[PDB]
Amino acid sequence: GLEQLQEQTKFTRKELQVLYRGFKNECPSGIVNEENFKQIYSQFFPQGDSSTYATFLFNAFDTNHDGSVSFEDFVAGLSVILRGTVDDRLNWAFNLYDLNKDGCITKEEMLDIMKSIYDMMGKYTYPALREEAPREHVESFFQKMDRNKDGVVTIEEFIESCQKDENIMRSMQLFDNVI
Amino acid sequence: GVAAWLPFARAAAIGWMPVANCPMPLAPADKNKRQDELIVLNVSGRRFQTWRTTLERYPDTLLGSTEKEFFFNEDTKEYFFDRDPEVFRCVLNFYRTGKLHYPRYECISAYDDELAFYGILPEIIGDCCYEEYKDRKRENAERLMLSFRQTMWRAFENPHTSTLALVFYYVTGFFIAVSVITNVVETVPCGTVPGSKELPCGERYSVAFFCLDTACVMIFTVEYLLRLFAAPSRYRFIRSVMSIIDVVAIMPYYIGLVMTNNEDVSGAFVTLRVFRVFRIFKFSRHSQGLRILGYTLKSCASELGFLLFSLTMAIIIFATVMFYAEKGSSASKFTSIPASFWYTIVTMTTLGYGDMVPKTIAGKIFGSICSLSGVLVIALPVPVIVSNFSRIYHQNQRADKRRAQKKARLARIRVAKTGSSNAYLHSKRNSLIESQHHHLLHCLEKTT
Amino acid sequence: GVAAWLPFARAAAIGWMPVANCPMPLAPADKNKRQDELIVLNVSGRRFQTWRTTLERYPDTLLGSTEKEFFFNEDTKEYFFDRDPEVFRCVLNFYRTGKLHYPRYECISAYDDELAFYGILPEIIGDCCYEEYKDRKRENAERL
Amino acid sequence: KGSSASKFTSIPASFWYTIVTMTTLGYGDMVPKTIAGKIFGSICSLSGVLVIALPVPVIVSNFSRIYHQNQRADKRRAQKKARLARIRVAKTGSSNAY
Amino acid sequence: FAAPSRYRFIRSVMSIIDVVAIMPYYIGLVMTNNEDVSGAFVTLRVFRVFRIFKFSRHSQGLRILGYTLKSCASELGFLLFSLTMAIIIFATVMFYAE
Repeated sequence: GLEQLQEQTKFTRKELQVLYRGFKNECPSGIVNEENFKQIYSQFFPQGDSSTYATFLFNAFDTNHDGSVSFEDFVAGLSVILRGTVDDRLNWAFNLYDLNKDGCITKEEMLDIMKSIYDMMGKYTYPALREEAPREHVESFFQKMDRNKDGVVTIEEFIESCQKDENIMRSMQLFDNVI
Repeated sequence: GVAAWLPFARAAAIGWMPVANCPMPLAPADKNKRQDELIVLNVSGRRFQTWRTTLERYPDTLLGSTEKEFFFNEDTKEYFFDRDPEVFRCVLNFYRTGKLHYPRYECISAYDDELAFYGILPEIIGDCCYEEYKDRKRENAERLMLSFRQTMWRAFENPHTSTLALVFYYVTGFFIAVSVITNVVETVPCGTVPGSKELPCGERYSVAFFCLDTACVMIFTVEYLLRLFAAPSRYRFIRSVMSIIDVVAIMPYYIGLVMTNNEDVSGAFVTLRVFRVFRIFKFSRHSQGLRILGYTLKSCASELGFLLFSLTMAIIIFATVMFYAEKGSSASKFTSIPASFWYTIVTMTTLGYGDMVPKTIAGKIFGSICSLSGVLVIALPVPVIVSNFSRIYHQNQRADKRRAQKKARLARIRVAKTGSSNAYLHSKRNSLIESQHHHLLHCLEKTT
Repeated sequence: GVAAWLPFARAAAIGWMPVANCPMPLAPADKNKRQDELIVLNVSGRRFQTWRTTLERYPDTLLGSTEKEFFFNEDTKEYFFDRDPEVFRCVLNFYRTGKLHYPRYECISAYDDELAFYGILPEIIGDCCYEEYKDRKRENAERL
Repeated sequence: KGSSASKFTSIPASFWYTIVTMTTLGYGDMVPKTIAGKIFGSICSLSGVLVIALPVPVIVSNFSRIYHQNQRADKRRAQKKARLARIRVAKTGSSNAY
Repeated sequence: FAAPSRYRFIRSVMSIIDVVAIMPYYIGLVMTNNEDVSGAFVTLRVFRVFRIFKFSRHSQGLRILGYTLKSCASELGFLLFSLTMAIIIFATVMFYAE
C-alpha cells in the first residue's frame, strides 16, 4: 500500500510515486529475479563486468530470502541508504561485506568482494592490472579498519574504525544531496 | 461481479423472517457507505470514465486493488497511465462485462505486455476469441524462437566452417558416389569373351571391384569412427538415425567377408548385396531436401498409417469381389484371392500392366470401380504430405533468415554501448542525465 | 532508456566508499533539475499526453530533439502537429516501451511517410511484427 | 534375377521397369513374376507417385503467380498514363487560368 | 440389450453392417448342400467380406471417410452422371470409328 510505505520509509508520497512508476515500467509485476537485476545494472557499467557485484548486493536487498525482490524490498533498502543515518549506512555496508552474516569478515569474504568490484573496471585499466594488488587493497583495508589484529574485522570493529576517518566521512554524505 | 441484485436478495430474505421462530435475527451489518462516482482514467491523454464499483469487481488486479493509487494525482483528480490507450480499452471492457477479448489487428506482443502490466492473465480470455489468440501467440513464439575434439565436432555438424571442412565434406561425398556406381555397374553383363562363359563385369574383374569397395568401406568406417570420437554425448549419437544408417551400410561387407564362400549357399548373399544399396542414404548429410523429406514423413505418420490401412482394406475387398467374379474362366489367372491382390494393386494405382485383365461383365464392372476407388483413397494423404513439405521448407528458410538478422541487431546494440563508453571518455577529456552517470563512473575510478 | 534506476545505482555505490581508501571521492555533479511534467502533444486535434522524460529517451529524432520547438505554441502551451493521429500512436508507444510496432490494418505508404517525418527508421521495427512489415513493403514496391 | 525368361538381366536393365512404374505408366513388357518382385513393384509405384507429387504444386503455383503478375503489371502501366494525363490537364488548366 | 432407444439403434448404419455381416452364415447353413446349385453360394461368400467394415468402430479415419462421403454426395452424383455421359459419347464415337 501507498500509506504503509509512506510511514515505513523516510520518503514523501510523490517520491514514492516516481520510484514506483519507474520500477514497474522496468519490470512490471514480474518483480525481479536475480538475473534481471544484473541485466538492469549492465546498462550503467559499460567497459566492464558487473554481474558478480550485482549478485553480491541482490542478496543484500533481499531482506527475506525469497527468490525475488519486491517493491517494498527495493524501497526500504533505498531509504536505509539515502535517508538513514551514517551508522545505518555503515551497518548496511558491513552486512554487504560479511557474506555468511556471522558478524565477522575474514580475508576470503572481503577478497571476493574486492575481486567483484575490480571486475567492474573491465578489460583495460590505464595502469597495471594484478591479483596481489587486490590482495594489497584488502591488506590496506584490514590495516585501516581493525584493532583485533587477528585478521578479522567485526561489526563494532568496522563501525568505530570507519567513523574516525575524514575523506570517507565526506564521501558518505554524497547520498544526501541528490535524490 | 453480481452486486446490483444484492438489494434484491435482501428483499427476498423476507420469506425467512416469519418462519424465523428462532429467537434472534442477526443485527444488520450497516457501515459507512458512499455513492458511486465517475472516476477518470487518463490513459496517455485519452480520457476513459467509469463507475468505481465497476473497477472493484476484480480486486486481484492493478485497477481493482489499491496499487492504482500510485498513479493518482490529487491536484487533477485523475489517474494517469503513460501506457498505450488502444489496449486499455479491452481491459476496461473486461472489467465491465466479464470476458476479455482480443483485437485481431493488434500485435500479440504489445497485448501480452499490457496484460502483464495490468495484472490480467491471458488464461481468462473469453472463448469467443481465444483460438486466434493461441494461433497468433504460437506463431509469434515460433517466429522469435575443445581445440581438437569439439573443433572437429563443430566442423562435422557445420561443413561450411573452414575450407578444410569443405574439402572433407566434398571428398566424403565422393566415395559414396563411386561405391553406388560400382555396385550398379558390377551387374552389367559385358564382355563376350568368345572363349568362356558370358559373365557380368563384377565377377569377371573380381579383384578390381574388391579394391574399390574395400577402399570405400574403409573410408566409411574410418569417418564413422571419427564421428564417434568427436561426439560429445557418445550415447545420444548412437541412438541417432544417421548412425544406424552408417552401421547398416558398413556391416554388409564385414558380415560378408567373415562368412565368405568357405561356407556359402546362394540363397543368403543376395541379401548382403541388397543391403549394400542402403549406403545411398548417406547423401542425407549433403542435401537438405532429403532431410526435410524425412522430417515431413515423420511429421505426418498418422496419415500414412491410415493410408496403409485403408489401402489394404480396399485391396482385400476388391480382390475378393474380383476373384469370385472371375474365378471360372478359360485360362483364368485369378486363381486365388491373394493372386488377385496383384491385379487390384495394379488397378488402384492406375498402372495397368495388362497381364491380368477381367473377361466377364462383373469383372469389368468391378475393375472399373476399383480404379476410381484407388484414385480417391490415394488422393487423401498427398495434399497433407506436400503441404507439410512446403511448410517445413519455408519454415527453415525464415529460421535461417531470422538467425541472420539477430546478429545485425546484436551488432547494433554493442555499437551503441561502445558509443556510450566513447562519450564517457570524451567527457573525461573535457546533458542533464549523463552528468550523474559519468559522475558515478568517476567515483568508481577510485579503483586503480 | 534506463534512467529510473539511476538513483538505485547511486545508492548501490555505497559499497565502494568504505573501500575507497584512495583519498578523494569526486565532487557531486549537482545541477539545476526540474521535475517531470505532463507535456501535451496536440496531433490533429487529438490530445496525447506524456512525461517529457519519456520523450527525451531518444535524442536523435524529432520528439527527443529541440526540433519539436518549431511546433510549439506559447499561448496554448501545446505542441501542434498537423499530421495523422493514428500513426502517431505507434511512435509514442515506441518512445514508451522501446519497440516500434506495425498496425496490420495501416497502409504501408502512410506508415513510411510518418516514420520519415518523425525521424524514426524502419530498421528498428520490433521482431514481433517485422516479417509482415517486410511483406507489405515488398508487395507495395512490386506493385508500384 | 532368377526366373524362366527373366528380362531383369541387369540393374541398368531394371531402370526401365522402375521408371515405367514410378510414373504410373505401366507398358507391361516387363512385369515381375515373384512374390518379392510384386511386393516391391507395388511399393515402387506409390513411392514414385509421392516423389513426383512434390515439385508439381510449386511449378503450377509459380506459373499462375507469374501470369497474374504480368496481368497486373500491364494494367498498372495502363492507368499510369491516365494519371499523367490528369496532371498535365491540371497544369494546362492553371496556365489557362493565368 | 444396452441400447436405450432400441429403435434408433436398429436404424443406424453399423447395425445394418453387423446384420448383413452375420446373416450370410445363417442363411448359408439353413439352405446347405441338401439343396444347392453352384450359382448361389458364391454370393454368400462375397457378402462375407462386408464384415471388414466392422473396423469402423476402431479407426476414426474410417468414420470420417463415411462422414465426408455423405457430406458431398451432391458432387458424387454429378461425377457419376458426367462420367456416364462421357463414356456413352466416346464409346459411340470409338465404335463407329473402329
